[PDB]
Amino acid sequence: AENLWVTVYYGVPVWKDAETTLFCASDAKAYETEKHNVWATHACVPTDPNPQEIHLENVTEEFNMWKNNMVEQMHTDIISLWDQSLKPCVKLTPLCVTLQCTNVTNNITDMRGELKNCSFNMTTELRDKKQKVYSLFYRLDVVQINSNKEYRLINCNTSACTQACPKVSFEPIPIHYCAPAGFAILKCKDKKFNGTGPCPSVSTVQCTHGIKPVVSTQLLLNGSLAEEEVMIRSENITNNAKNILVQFNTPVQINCTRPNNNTRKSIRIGPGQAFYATGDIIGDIRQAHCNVSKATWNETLGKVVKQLRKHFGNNTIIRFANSSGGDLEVTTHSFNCGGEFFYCNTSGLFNSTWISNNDSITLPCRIKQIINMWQRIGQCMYAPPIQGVIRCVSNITGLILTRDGGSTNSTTETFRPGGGDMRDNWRSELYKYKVVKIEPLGVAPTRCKRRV
Amino acid sequence: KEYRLINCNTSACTQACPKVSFEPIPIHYCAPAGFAILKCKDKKFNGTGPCPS
Amino acid sequence: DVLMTQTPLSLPVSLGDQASISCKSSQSIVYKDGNSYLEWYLQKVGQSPKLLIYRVSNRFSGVPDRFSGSGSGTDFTLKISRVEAEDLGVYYCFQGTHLPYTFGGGTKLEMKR
Amino acid sequence: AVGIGAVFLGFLGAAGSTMGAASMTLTVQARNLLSGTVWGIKQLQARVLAVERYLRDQQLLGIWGCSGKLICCTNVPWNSSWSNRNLSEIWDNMTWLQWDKEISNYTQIIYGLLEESQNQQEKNEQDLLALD
Amino acid sequence: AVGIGAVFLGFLGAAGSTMGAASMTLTVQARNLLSGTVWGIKQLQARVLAVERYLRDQQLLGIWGCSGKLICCTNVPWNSSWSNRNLSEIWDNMTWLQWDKEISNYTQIIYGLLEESQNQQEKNEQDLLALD
Amino acid sequence: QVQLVQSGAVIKTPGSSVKISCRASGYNFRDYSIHWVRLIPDKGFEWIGWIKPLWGAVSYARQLQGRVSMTRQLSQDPDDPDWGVAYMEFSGLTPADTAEYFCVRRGSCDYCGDFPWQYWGQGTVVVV
Amino acid sequence: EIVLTQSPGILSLSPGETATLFCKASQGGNAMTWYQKRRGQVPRLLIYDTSRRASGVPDRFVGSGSGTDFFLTINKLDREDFAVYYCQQFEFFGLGSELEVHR
Ligand SMILES: *[C@@H]1O[C@H](CO)[C@@H](O[C@@H]2O[C@H](CO)[C@@H](O[C@@H]3O[C@H](CO[C@H]4O[C@H](CO)[C@@H](O)[C@H](O[C@H]5O[C@H](CO)[C@@H](O)[C@H](O)[C@@H]5O[C@H]5O[C@H](CO)[C@@H](O)[C@H](O)[C@@H]5O)[C@@H]4O)[C@@H](O)[C@H](O[C@H]4O[C@H](CO)[C@@H](O)[C@H](O)[C@@H]4O[C@H]4O[C@H](CO)[C@@H](O)[C@H](O)[C@@H]4O)[C@@H]3O)[C@H](O)[C@H]2NC(C)=O)[C@H](O)[C@H]1NC(C)=O
Ligand SMILES: *[C@@H]1O[C@H](CO)[C@@H](O[C@@H]2O[C@H](CO)[C@@H](O[C@@H]3O[C@H](CO[C@H]4O[C@H](CO)[C@@H](O)[C@H](O)[C@@H]4O)[C@@H](O)[C@H](O[C@H]4O[C@H](CO)[C@@H](O)[C@H](O)[C@@H]4O[C@H]4O[C@H](CO)[C@@H](O)[C@H](O)[C@@H]4O)[C@@H]3O)[C@H](O)[C@H]2NC(C)=O)[C@H](O)[C@H]1NC(C)=O
Ligand SMILES: *[C@@H]1O[C@H](CO)[C@@H](O[C@@H]2O[C@H](CO)[C@@H](O[C@@H]3O[C@H](CO[C@H]4O[C@H](CO)[C@@H](O)[C@H](O)[C@@H]4O)[C@@H](O)[C@H](O[C@H]4O[C@H](CO)[C@@H](O)[C@H](O)[C@@H]4O)[C@@H]3O)[C@H](O)[C@H]2NC(C)=O)[C@H](O)[C@H]1NC(C)=O
Ligand SMILES: *[C@@H]1O[C@H](CO)[C@@H](O[C@@H]2O[C@H](CO)[C@@H](O[C@@H]3O[C@H](CO)[C@@H](O)[C@H](O[C@H]4O[C@H](CO)[C@@H](O)[C@H](O)[C@@H]4O)[C@@H]3O)[C@H](O)[C@H]2NC(C)=O)[C@H](O)[C@H]1NC(C)=O
Ligand SMILES: *[C@@H]1O[C@H](CO)[C@@H](O[C@@H]2O[C@H](CO)[C@@H](O[C@@H]3O[C@H](CO)[C@@H](O)[C@H](O)[C@@H]3O)[C@H](O)[C@H]2NC(C)=O)[C@H](O)[C@H]1NC(C)=O
Ligand SMILES: *[C@@H]1O[C@H](CO)[C@@H](O[C@@H]2O[C@H](CO)[C@@H](O[C@@H]3O[C@H](CO)[C@@H](O)[C@H](O)[C@@H]3O)[C@H](O)[C@H]2NC(C)=O)[C@H](O)[C@H]1NC(C)=O
Ligand SMILES: *[C@@H]1O[C@H](CO)[C@@H](O[C@@H]2O[C@H](CO)[C@@H](O[C@@H]3O[C@H](CO)[C@@H](O)[C@H](O)[C@@H]3O)[C@H](O)[C@H]2NC(C)=O)[C@H](O)[C@H]1NC(C)=O
Ligand SMILES: *[C@@H]1O[C@H](CO)[C@@H](O[C@@H]2O[C@H](CO)[C@@H](O[C@@H]3O[C@H](CO)[C@@H](O)[C@H](O)[C@@H]3O)[C@H](O)[C@H]2NC(C)=O)[C@H](O)[C@H]1NC(C)=O
Ligand SMILES: *[C@@H]1O[C@H](CO)[C@@H](O[C@@H]2O[C@H](CO)[C@@H](O[C@@H]3O[C@H](CO)[C@@H](O)[C@H](O)[C@@H]3O)[C@H](O)[C@H]2NC(C)=O)[C@H](O)[C@H]1NC(C)=O
Ligand SMILES: *[C@@H]1O[C@H](CO)[C@@H](O[C@@H]2O[C@H](CO)[C@@H](O)[C@H](O)[C@H]2NC(C)=O)[C@H](O)[C@H]1NC(C)=O
Ligand SMILES: *[C@@H]1O[C@H](CO)[C@@H](O[C@@H]2O[C@H](CO)[C@@H](O)[C@H](O)[C@H]2NC(C)=O)[C@H](O)[C@H]1NC(C)=O
Ligand SMILES: *[C@@H]1O[C@H](CO)[C@@H](O[C@@H]2O[C@H](CO)[C@@H](O)[C@H](O)[C@H]2NC(C)=O)[C@H](O)[C@H]1NC(C)=O
Ligand SMILES: *[C@@H]1O[C@H](CO)[C@@H](O[C@@H]2O[C@H](CO)[C@@H](O)[C@H](O)[C@H]2NC(C)=O)[C@H](O)[C@H]1NC(C)=O
Ligand SMILES: *[C@@H]1O[C@H](CO)[C@@H](O)[C@H](O)[C@H]1NC(C)=O
Ligand SMILES: *[C@@H]1O[C@H](CO)[C@@H](O)[C@H](O)[C@H]1NC(C)=O
Ligand SMILES: *[C@@H]1O[C@H](CO)[C@@H](O)[C@H](O)[C@H]1NC(C)=O
Ligand SMILES: *[C@@H]1O[C@H](CO)[C@@H](O)[C@H](O)[C@H]1NC(C)=O
Repeated sequence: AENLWVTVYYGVPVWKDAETTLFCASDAKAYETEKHNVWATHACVPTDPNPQEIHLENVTEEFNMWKNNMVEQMHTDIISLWDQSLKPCVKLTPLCVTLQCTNVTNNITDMRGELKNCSFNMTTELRDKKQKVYSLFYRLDVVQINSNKEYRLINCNTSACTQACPKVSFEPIPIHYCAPAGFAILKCKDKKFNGTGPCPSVSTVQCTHGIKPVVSTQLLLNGSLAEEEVMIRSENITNNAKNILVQFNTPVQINCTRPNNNTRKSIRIGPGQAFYATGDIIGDIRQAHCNVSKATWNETLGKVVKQLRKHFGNNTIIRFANSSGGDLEVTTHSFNCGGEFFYCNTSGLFNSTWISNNDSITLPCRIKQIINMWQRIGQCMYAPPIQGVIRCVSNITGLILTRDGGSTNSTTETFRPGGGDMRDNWRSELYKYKVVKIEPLGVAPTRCKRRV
Repeated sequence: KEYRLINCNTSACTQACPKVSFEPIPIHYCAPAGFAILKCKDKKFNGTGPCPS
Repeated sequence: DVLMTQTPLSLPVSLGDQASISCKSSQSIVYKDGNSYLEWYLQKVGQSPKLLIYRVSNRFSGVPDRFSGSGSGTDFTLKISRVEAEDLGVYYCFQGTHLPYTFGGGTKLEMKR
Repeated sequence: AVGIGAVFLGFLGAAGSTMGAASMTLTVQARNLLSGTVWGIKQLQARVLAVERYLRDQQLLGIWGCSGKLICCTNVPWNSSWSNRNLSEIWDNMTWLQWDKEISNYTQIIYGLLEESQNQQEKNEQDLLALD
Repeated sequence: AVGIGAVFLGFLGAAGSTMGAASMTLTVQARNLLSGTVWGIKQLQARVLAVERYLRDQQLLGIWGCSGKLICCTNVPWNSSWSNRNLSEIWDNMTWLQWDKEISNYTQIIYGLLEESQNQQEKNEQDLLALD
Repeated sequence: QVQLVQSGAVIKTPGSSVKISCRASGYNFRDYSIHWVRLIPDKGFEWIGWIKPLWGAVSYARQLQGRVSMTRQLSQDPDDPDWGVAYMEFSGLTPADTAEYFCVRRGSCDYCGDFPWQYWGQGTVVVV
Repeated sequence: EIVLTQSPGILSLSPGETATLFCKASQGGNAMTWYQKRRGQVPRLLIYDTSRRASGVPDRFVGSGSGTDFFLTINKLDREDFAVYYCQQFEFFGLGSELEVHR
């Protein structure tokens, strides 16, 4: 029996790394409130109501979230689907017209604009007639083209923009990723998983956990938080161009609002097309803001400073600065709240210093009605105003940082907020996953023959 | 007087090209693979219940 | 890991009142069966721990009907109808789906005076 | 409780267990390999890619001596330079992931030898039944 | 130089060679038969048509006596009016293209005879194992 | 190909401010970072700052903050979506800043990092 | 910070020979980038990630090394290749190795 005869085996558990498309699976509970309310309530399969992970044993798979392909497929799929949820809505070509604007009725102090009362001609249901109509636009949407002044919208120089139908909600619903046939999805479970390298306790799973898609720049919200302690993640920490993601342990709470009691008003641009304009401000003119608890925020910065001293030496001076500059929605804090896009100045959180040994922070917010997210060539959208005072409450899951330094050996390490690419917001929720391909045909020796 | 069309209050409407006829042509339903289509043949078939042929 | 906590931690309850303790699950506990595999444990001191009920609804044979349990996948609790002296002991919540199997903290029902 | 044995009858549970214990639960990876307007095209294309991969593997298994068998036996001997390890350590110690990365260079040679073996077996069977 | 023998192991190279020499390289036509937004629909439809054709041929081969065999043997005899040519000239002279256009009328008769043969073989096998 | 045209040489006074326009053409400008670097004669190289032109997030060296600002200009017409412009305005000039200023772009490879600099500018000579 | 010492400062050779330039770092575990700069022209990338040549670079520029010792070898010198060579890791540059004609 010194001879060994080769035997094949079909259905052997052994995988090799590969990349493929993944189909999304939204939960069927969103189907109970039907009729296109959020996206992918029609363009998405319902889930298995019985998810079943299968904890493996004595197994080591190398994970690397930075060279992952699933985050890139998600960044493509959200853009393509977000464009697919604007084509039935009304294009706002005819509203791009010369505006005659004045100040809103207010005790103007001679130091702020921030609202404009713009009258303009507009077509009617019939093609022949026309109507004078007034609206209220923000100052970040009108530009003085060169008596009362004479303005135009800012998108008119490059591209007309579809407004969003108010039957379509902007709020996230959890998106699962069920793997197709032939492939599988692994999952790290090590609580001290750095981000790159071996995770010595993996678990295969047929469909991923609840991923709610938020859109935010300075500090990501409602993001699955780590369990044992606050963690930081990077690719090369001694590199400057790569962001330094941070995931919290305790969710610090933020409250945001808009005190102006609006009045939504319908204008018929064309037959079958209606335009929604900010009609009147009853109540009082009060600026939008956000509040976090000062004590918990000082404690949470104490935790992240305790964590950052490991990678940099125990005797360094970690200090936090505000953003260096750039466009609007990378310096300020961008998010959506009830279907209306805020931009909140965050210099009031990011100023401190840290040496080796009740109230609440207010921070102002500015609002745009038109938005250009993902920075395409000729697509913006006009987010319509919403009736009444709105507010929304959110847990802060983590924040995105950025180190800087040129030379001259100083002990300080100034950190500033980041943003930039939208993909970093997804790399804080697809870090523990990896897609694999089954190769079920393996071959091995044993003692047997086949009988002729 | 001074009139307008009735659809102008809500929606403009595509007219039908006169190359497109409206008349019916018979539509058959061939079953796909794996399935089959049964057919009652009982002349006294009420609408609900067993058809024994 | 799917560690749990127990609210509250100790209830001295008189002989003949209703006691109710909850365990909250971080992740959902659903198997391919559909029944949420959670067990309720009692341990009289210096012994082996028993089983109070099964999943939420079924009951361990050799246990009286002074125990009931409720839950809807996410957060679970009990209701004890009548209190005895043998009902002294340490209680636990146990999971049966994911590895490693987690436990609750442990509650000690006491006497009132 | 579910039980730890439900891990081994589960999908891909034997991936860390030894080679002598994955052969009992080897059919679950075989069974869960097949079944499981732009989005319709993506999902349709992925599903037909999966069934083309399964059909390619069944055709490559059928031109050997085992068209419908999970376990098989052949008639070609192991060159000792392939893995030079005895029977007890490659069926009680090693895992399949480690075994796949120890013979990864020699696999096309094995497939060619199996094709030659089945070809000569077919012509020998035809020569045996030709005389009757 | 590549070599002229790489013609015969290539795809469809034996198409001009004799019938007695195409059976050795007969598996290449078997292997290259399967694997290989409007454009996505056209390419997807062509690929599923190819796998439906392959699966139809495998089902029509499986209801005979050879489910996973490239070469096969049956139990029905040749009516002499089918081709009336002896063994040496139809395995050393003729090509398969010429053979296909000499029995093109009689093929459905052959397929019906094979179906009857496998049906009676199944009932005879059931009668043989019924007595045990 | 990839081209990085700059502006010509310039003579400035101490206390003034200089603006240098690095025009980039040949690739998608909304993707890859732009870095700025300066050759001081008989002192070596020194990094200045980077800019990501998708939004314009910038970073600067520690010993140059409060002195340098960097902006960008994208291309908005869909007929030429590739070209783009970077702007560096360097203020607080001293006679120590008599140097040669370069704008660079990343390596184009998927294996190379961020700081390996493949494509370079022609060179702006700044004399204070 | 990171200090890069680059030596030899001045290397005097004749064409056809082999040049060796070594860059010492302070921290270890990173890559190293090698630039060529001729006199009065635009600088040029030679080596990125410590062993890979740039596009349009002949194979006679070989680089290796690990940890702190980083080596750049230029076998089979040319008349054109006499220039200044820099080692850049991240944003901390070297100072320069000048390659001079010997006679
Ligand atoms: C991070 O995560 C957090 C957590 O989710 C996010 O906070 C949420 O943000 C949501 C914004 O997208 C926000 O949702 C809005 O809530 C508005 C407030 O009204 C709701 O809440 C009250 C009190 O809580 C509740 O009483 C209402 O209804 C309850 O009862 C009915 C019964 O009929 C239920 O159907 C309903 O689900 C709800 O159930 C409650 O009780 C059951 C028990 O029976 C519990 O199981 C439930 O959990 C719940 O507690 C309200 O639902 C509300 O005004 C908003 O609704 C408007 O907008 C949506 C579009 O988004 C539209 O579909 C609606 O129809 C409605 O529009 C119409 O009305 C407008 C006003 O008249 C009008 O202008 C429009 O034109 C339409 O006519 C919306 O539901 C949610 O409340 C908060 N969560 C909390 C706790 O506050 C946070 O946003 C995340 N962060 C980021 C950055 O996204
Ligand atoms: C954004 O900017 C737009 C303009 O671009 C602005 O719209 C204009 O607002 C003003 C108010 O600030 C409006 O002016 C008032 O209009 C009402 C309504 O007019 C109707 O009634 C008259 C009666 O003759 C009819 O002829 C006409 O056709 C309309 O049907 C008038 O009632 C107002 O008159 C009152 O105010 C005068 C101010 O001097 C008084 O002198 C006068 O006596 C009236 O007072 C009486 O009525 C009051 C209301 O009941 C009552 O409070 C008093 O005690 C008293 O009894 C005035 O003319 C103007 O019409 C609007 N223009 C349009 C086109 O709508 C928006 O308001 C502005 N919005 C913001 C947020 O800035
Ligand atoms: C996230 O966390 C992971 C860990 O899960 C980090 O990955 C590893 O990190 C360690 C240190 O943090 C790195 O280890 C270092 O490797 C050097 C290279 O030697 C190794 O490689 C050679 C072959 O190339 C082997 O022959 C050798 O045996 C080693 O395996 C070592 O030289 C380093 O030694 C250090 O310690 C000694 C004494 O303790 C000192 O004298 C040295 O000077 C030096 O300080 C060290 O062991 C390892 O390379 C990392 N691996 C990978 C794959 O990255 C990630 O870095 C971390 N990432 C983030 C973003 O946080
Ligand atoms: C409507 O808005 C107007 C906005 O101009 C507002 O008028 C201002 O009100 C304030 C407070 O009522 C007046 O008083 C100022 O505030 C304090 C009060 O102690 C002083 O310190 C200020 O002195 C400074 O400013 C003066 C003028 O700029 C300087 O001369 C002086 O040296 C100080 O620098 C000042 O007294 C303020 O004067 C008026 N402004 C004017 C132009 O009258 C008005 O109150 C608002 N009304 C309502 C009903 O909301
Ligand atoms: C980060 O913090 C710094 C200061 O801590 C901010 O710098 C400040 O920027 C504003 C303008 O952006 C300066 O305001 C001044 O406004 C008046 C009136 O318009 C104008 O005349 C001045 O020329 C100037 O623009 C302010 O002086 C300046 N502060 C300092 C100390 O320089 C910076 O804006 C913060 N970053 C972000 C993103 O908010
Ligand atoms: C970032 O945080 C620092 C705290 O470290 C903030 O400094 C604070 O600034 C305010 C005014 O801007 C100071 O209030 C007043 O200052 C005067 C001195 O001009 C003082 O005499 C008064 O008694 C009053 O306190 C405050 O004192 C100061 N904090 C400290 C500890 O001195 C800074 O404003 C923050 N940055 C931003 C953009 O908010
Ligand atoms: C953000 O994260 C925090 C965690 O710090 C969440 O707070 C906790 O959420 C759970 C469930 O969402 C709450 O449990 C509730 O208990 C009551 C008890 O009667 C029960 O009626 C509910 O059905 C639910 O089980 C828990 O109380 C709550 N903790 C606090 C302090 O509020 C929070 O929900 C997350 N989301 C937001 C928008 O804040
Ligand atoms: C499958 O066959 C290939 C082909 O021989 C094997 O690749 C060979 O792997 C060895 C490592 O065991 C290489 O040796 C190494 O060479 C580098 C060259 O600088 C040297 O620095 C190292 O110290 C080491 O000696 C060898 O070069 C390489 N062959 C070729 C042609 O590159 C491969 O290992 C085989 N697979 C298995 C699982 O054995
Ligand atoms: C398969 O069977 C068919 C059916 O018999 C064969 O077709 C027959 O072919 C012969 C030629 O060999 C035809 O004869 C010719 O008829 C025409 C009629 O005008 C005449 O002008 C010619 O001179 C010649 O005699 C015969 O008519 C035809 N049968 C029918 C019904 O049309 C076919 O040849 C068979 N296939 C093979 C490969 O033999
Ligand atoms: C509308 O608001 C603008 C901005 O305050 C006013 O324009 C100038 O405001 C400055 C104060 O910052 C004054 O010093 C100028 O005198 C204002 N210009 C004029 C022509 O008055 C403007 O007055 C406001 N009102 C209107 C009707 O435009
Ligand atoms: C589109 O219109 C905007 C708004 O006027 C232009 O942006 C301004 O351009 C001028 C001169 O180019 C600058 O001085 C302003 O600072 C710009 N303002 C803003 C807010 O960017 C823009 O140049 C126009 N683009 C095209 C292609 O016509
Ligand atoms: C954010 O808003 C919520 C809701 O208004 C606040 O939660 C309440 O806060 C009050 C005190 O302000 C307490 O009396 C209530 O018991 C809280 N209710 C709940 C359900 O938490 C929250 O405090 C606000 N956060 C901040 C930082 O102000
Ligand atoms: C669309 O236009 C039609 C035609 O005028 C409107 O229908 C009339 O509405 C008035 C008042 O609402 C009634 O008195 C008439 O009896 C209606 N006539 C008919 C034939 O229905 C209709 O209200 C308009 N709808 C909208 C949304 O503007
Ligand atoms: C927060 O509290 C710590 C503890 O004393 C202190 O060192 C730190 O300066 C405080 N920071 C702020 C912003 O209050
Ligand atoms: C840094 O300081 C912390 C203090 O908590 C200590 O635990 C750790 O070992 C120190 N590490 C080094 C490298 O000094
Ligand atoms: C041969 O097998 C025995 C166990 O049967 C094992 O102990 C021994 O190490 C093996 N020999 C080699 C050379 O691997
Ligand atoms: C029979 O076969 C022989 C060769 O074995 C051949 O020469 C002969 O022609 C054949 N007979 C007929 C009738 O074809």
